[PDB]
Amino acid sequence: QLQAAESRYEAQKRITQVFELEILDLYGRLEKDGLLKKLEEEKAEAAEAAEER
Amino acid sequence: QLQAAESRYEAQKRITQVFELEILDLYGRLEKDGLLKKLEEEKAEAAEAAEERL
Amino acid sequence: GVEEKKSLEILLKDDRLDTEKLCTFSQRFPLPSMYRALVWKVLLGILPPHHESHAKVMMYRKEQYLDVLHALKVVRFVSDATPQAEVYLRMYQLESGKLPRSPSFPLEPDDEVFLAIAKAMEEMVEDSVDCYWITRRFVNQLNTKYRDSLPQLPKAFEQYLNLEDGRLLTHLRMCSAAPKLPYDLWFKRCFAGCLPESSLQRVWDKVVSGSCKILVFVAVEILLTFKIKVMALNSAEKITKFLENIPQDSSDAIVSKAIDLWHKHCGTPVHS
Amino acid sequence: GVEEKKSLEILLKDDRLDTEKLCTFSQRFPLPSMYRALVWKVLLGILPPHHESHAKVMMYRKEQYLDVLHALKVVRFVSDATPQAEVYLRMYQLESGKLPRSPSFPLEPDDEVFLAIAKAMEEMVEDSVDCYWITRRFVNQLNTKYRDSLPQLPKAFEQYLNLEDGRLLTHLRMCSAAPKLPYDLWFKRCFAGCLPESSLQRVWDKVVSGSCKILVFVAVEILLTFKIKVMALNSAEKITKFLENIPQDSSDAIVSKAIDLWHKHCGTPVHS
Repeated sequence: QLQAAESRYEAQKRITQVFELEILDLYGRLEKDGLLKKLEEEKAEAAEAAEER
Repeated sequence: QLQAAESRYEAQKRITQVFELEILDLYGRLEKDGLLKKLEEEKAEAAEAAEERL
Repeated sequence: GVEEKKSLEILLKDDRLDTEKLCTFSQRFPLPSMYRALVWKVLLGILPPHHESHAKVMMYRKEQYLDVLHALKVVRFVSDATPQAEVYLRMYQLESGKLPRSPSFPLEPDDEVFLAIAKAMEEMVEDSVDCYWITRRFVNQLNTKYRDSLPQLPKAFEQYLNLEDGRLLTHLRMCSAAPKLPYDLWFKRCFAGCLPESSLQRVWDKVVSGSCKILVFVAVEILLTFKIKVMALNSAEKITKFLENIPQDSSDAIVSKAIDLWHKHCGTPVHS
Repeated sequence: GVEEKKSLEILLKDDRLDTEKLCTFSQRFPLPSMYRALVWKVLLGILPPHHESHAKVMMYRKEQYLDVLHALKVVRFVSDATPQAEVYLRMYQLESGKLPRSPSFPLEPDDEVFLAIAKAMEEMVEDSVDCYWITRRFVNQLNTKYRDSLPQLPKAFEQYLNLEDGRLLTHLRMCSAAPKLPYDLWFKRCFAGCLPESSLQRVWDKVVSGSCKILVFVAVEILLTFKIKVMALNSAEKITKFLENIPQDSSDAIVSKAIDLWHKHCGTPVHS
């Protein structure tokens, strides 16, 4: 029971390492074409500045 | 101490919810330009196998 | 076997379950259908012996199963197109570090063993979570508890085939079929994909409760049962094909005979 | 300090630490620099009172901090370019589900309160982990323990300015400056951004040990200290600008007087 839950937490960290790799992988793939549009998603959000404002 | 560790675990599930959303978002973004080239890259990982079967 | 059943019920009623008593009962007689999954779970330590803790622990296991399932879906490793056994394979691989670069990367020889056992478990165990858990534990036992014994079993097979029918062993040797026998099917997959699960489960009753020698006696027994048809086969080629693909309808008998053989050669203890 | 420090050392050597003893000491006296972070930690319940468990508990906290930090890096919300306080804001927001769409989306009014307290903590506490943890807890106190009192503070301010100098309060009223006073500066940011950290921390010793009224008295004291300069101001405009940007080098005095005032009006006990 200690072991049963500790088991799950282990799985939880396991889960996040998998997700991490995927994320680093997907960044890489999107890197093939400039993530610049990410730099547009950013400014535009900062542009969302005035919006809110 | 129980509370201190439980605290971490809850942060751990936090972390993953954040990761999850990123993943779903990056898929969407890469979806604008077909990720089928990705699948293509795969179709290759069953071609290096055949050779990888040597 | 009612009274096999009543005798089991009397053990299951203990507030703390006797693991050792549940073991020897399983070694001695077959488990009744309605209590098989429960006993296997206790024996593979998926439920603690302490009867009260069952619901508390089953929760953790269900929640972990769901979390892991979801994560596999979030990444592309499983979908609803995915068959249950591949789902358990990836869950195991995830929870153990060993998850491939992608879901397409080809299946390493040990993965195919997992798949084989998992497909068999599916027919023995209805609940999807119990099933995962038992497959995970069952396979883990082959890799740990039996890690050293399993490579010794091909020798045992020759030792025991010989005492039971020398001539057949000779015939196997003469055809130089002895090194081409499907040992992994017998002692890696423990007969998964070879015996119909309705009978295979009575073999696994024994494997689960601590004996892997029983596997040798199923092999010896498969050979005795098809003595006549095998002695007729000349190529080693023909022999291996046949042992890979054996007629199904004799299996009920093969397994019972096998169990007898194993008792004869090895024995086992008494039970109320 | 001595005979004031010695008294504190005597309570630190209790095998289980007394929260309530440590509280009343902090309310009475200023904490010596070397014991501040330790006392704040115990009082904010970052370290349990049980002295042995500190090492074990700090370990969890370190690992939480590292886990969360990494995640933020993975997801591009923080980089090494990112200033400590922005890093803590994100860590906070992550652990609270309140993480924006992206790091460029501009900062909500409450986030700038956090940033303010964080930047102040960075000057009071060297250790990067202690500091996040204390900031997190401190802030969390404002949102929980103090949520009912904090909006009643502008009224206490009027109550106590009046008792201390009625004429001044009248003047504030005449310019209709009373609604326009920087209350969130005093009562949301607790003087972060207004008083130098070497003095602010003595105010915070009190806030940390359970009283938020001290904030009222720091405000009253700021006004009495600049009585003459304020009386000279015509616009409500001009009064707000001044209090937004008060001169720094009177602070040590302001704070000590403020602490006295608070004792005078509200009281606190002596010690072993």
